[PDB]
Amino acid sequence: KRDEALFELIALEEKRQREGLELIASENFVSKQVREAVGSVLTNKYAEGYPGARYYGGCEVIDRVESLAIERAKALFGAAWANVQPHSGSQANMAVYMALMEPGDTLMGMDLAAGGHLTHGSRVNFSGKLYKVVSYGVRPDTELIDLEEVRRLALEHRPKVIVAGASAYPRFWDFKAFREIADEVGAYLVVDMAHFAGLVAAGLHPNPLPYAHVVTSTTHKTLRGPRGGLILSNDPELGKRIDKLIFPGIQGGPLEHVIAGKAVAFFEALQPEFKEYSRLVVENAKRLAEELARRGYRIVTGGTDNHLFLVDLRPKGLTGKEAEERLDAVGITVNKNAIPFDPKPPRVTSGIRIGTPAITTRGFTPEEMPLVAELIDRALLEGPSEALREEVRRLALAHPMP
Amino acid sequence: KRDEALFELIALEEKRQREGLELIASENFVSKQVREAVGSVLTNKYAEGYPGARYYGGCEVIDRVESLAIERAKALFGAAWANVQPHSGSQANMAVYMALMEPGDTLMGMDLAAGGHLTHGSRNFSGKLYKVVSYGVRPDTELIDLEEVRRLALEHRPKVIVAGASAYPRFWDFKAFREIADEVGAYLVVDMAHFAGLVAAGLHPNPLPYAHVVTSTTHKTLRGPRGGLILSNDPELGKRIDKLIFPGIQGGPLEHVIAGKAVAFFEALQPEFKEYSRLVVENAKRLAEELARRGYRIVTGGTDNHLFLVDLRPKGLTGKEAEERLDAVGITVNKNAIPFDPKPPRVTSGIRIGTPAITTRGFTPEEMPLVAELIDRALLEGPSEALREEVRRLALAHPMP
Ligand SMILES: Nc1nc2c(c(=O)[nH]1)N(C=O)[C@@H](CNc1ccc(C(=O)N[C@@H](CCC(=O)O)C(=O)O)cc1)CN2
Repeated sequence: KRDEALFELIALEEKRQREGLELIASENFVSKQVREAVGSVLTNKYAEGYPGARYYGGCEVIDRVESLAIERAKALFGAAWANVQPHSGSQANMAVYMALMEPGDTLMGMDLAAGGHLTHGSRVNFSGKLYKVVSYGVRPDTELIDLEEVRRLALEHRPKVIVAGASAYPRFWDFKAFREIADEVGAYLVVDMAHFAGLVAAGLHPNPLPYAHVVTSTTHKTLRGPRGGLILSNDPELGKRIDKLIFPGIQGGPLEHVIAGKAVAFFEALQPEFKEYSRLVVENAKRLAEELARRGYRIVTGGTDNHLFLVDLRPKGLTGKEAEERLDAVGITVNKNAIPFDPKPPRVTSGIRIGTPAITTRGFTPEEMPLVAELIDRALLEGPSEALREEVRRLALAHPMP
Repeated sequence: KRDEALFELIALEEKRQREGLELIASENFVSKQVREAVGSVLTNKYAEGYPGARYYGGCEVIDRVESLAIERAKALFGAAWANVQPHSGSQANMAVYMALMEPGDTLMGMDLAAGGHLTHGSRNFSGKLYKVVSYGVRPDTELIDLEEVRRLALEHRPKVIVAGASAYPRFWDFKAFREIADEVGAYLVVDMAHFAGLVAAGLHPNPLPYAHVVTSTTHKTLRGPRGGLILSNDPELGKRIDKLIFPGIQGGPLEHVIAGKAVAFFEALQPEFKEYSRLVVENAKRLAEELARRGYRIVTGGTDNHLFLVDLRPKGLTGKEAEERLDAVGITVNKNAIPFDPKPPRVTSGIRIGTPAITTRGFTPEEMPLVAELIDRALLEGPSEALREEVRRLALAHPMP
């Protein structure tokens, strides 16, 4: 028997994805071939270990698949070593921390409201429960990272690991400076490029490989690959320790169907079309931010250098939660998001985050941003209305889906 | 532009799966509809949080998918709470350990050499964050000794005691384990990953009423997609573990895999699953008997579940040797230590064999004698082309899902 109820739901999610404007910065739309690989029979094989060194037999073919994913990741980012087994970006960070630190050590990361990820030291996350956390933020005036403040904290606290990279920071990172700061205190520099990995691959964002000791990332998000993790390093010696922490350290059998999909995504990222795609992602973000700014919205840092931006809704008397609900009601999906110095808890927040990777995959161009800006503005001021939902639906339907 | 190199490898893997006999106890072959769900667009959605309380908009449909998975799991296993977000069995155990213990606490679990799993105390995150005490089997019975388990518990006062393993061919007395746990004020955690499908089909004692928490994989005997699962009869304890899965140890859940889990639970709720599971056990018992008659010794003298352990000593072979010879002819098994093996762990004197996968391809008990003969010939005669072709043909005569 076919599970009709379940598949009817999947069809409903397909429709929702086609008929709305997905503006969540961490989402995107994977290609048909990525999905073909992820839905392959590769899930039927237990492949604990690494290529040429597995616990079970019958991995002769699987070894070529994983190896291909490894080599493509190295060539794409210019890394001497890679591990494509992490189940998620979260597991990638966990393995790295457990390999460089012992519980109780000091971890230095970006404050959450300022843009850091949960795995960068949040008290409700394993990162903040197992290690002592020292957080750095942004300046209250420009909302940018102040490198001297970072330096001062490092000298004072002497962390074992410093983490650069974020979930909601709209500007470039000076990796060279962060490494110098790390060297001054004998710390490891870990760069979590999850959000901007694709921009790095396309040459549109500084590359952390030469400066960080280790780089973690997701294969999904700007890289537009399957949902999973990835680790890179230019130090293969450090790479060997980390390999041991991924397995048998924190994971069991890897998801080889997903790793096959990672190989495909890397293949897609090496094609010239990916550079054009990535260039458009950025142009869309900047243009859309400018359009909202021209409508009276306050943009954190005043703009963006990447694929996302934050909107401080305080002057509008709206909480991020309220805005997310109103926009959602008319087919425009975003996420409530903390902004630097947010007086509200993460469940409410004082802003919303917007990103363009997903709509850019659907063919949206900078010239269409003024229209997307108008729709957002109306939904926040006039509230939801059936006529507004219908406008969004038609706009979205005028664009193909992979 | 299609990634031809990658897809060429996928085709070879399909061919390899069709043309061999998979006897690794932890393997299985999922249905096409489970694969259809996993290969769906649900992978595009970020859905952190739980149904009705997410950190992103647009989750209306996803919530219905995850709630369906949750409810079906509760109905299948008879549980009051469930969490379907764990990426794997290892993440499931990790979250439970972190919800019940603090680093430094004592964890008691079955020894790796005796059948326990890496996440049950291996000097693995389990053995790095916590103080471990292991229990094994008796050399004379080849079975767990509840009195040794009780002594160890009283002596070491563990905070958590784990029941379940990856290579134990007999039933577990969950009630006895719970008495032991209560006596020292410990939590009883049962990891049923291996035999979850048998539990779902009512062919194995259900641990839900006795354990405080139950973890499992969604693959293996449950024949679902690769992922993890947590169950319990205590919703309060459940709320605590939900917090450890997220935002504790994971980020975004794999909703396409969750949809795949919902499908598997649907399959397991149909009467045909009970028929399939009955045959799994019948094939394991029959295959063990046939190998015994051919001069191999079965640890514990048989099995109560889907797997059994083969003592190769009577034929002067090591587990490493047998693994290679079988692998050379398309038969995959894995080496396993026997109780108090006279050989080191990298070598061993036995192998583990499981029937879930071949039962899924339609093998029946009347065919086990033939599978037994092929295994025996490969071990005695060694690999050859003629033997490889016999295996190939027999496999091709049994279609995949
Ligand atoms: N800057 C930033 N933005 C982000 C993330 C992040 O990690 N950092 N996210 C990462 O994916 C998403 C939001 N996820 C989050 C989930 C939980 C909590 C949190 O601290 N929860 C607490 C308290 C909640 C309350 O009551 O206010 C808890 O669960 O106890 C924060 C962010 C999207 N945007």
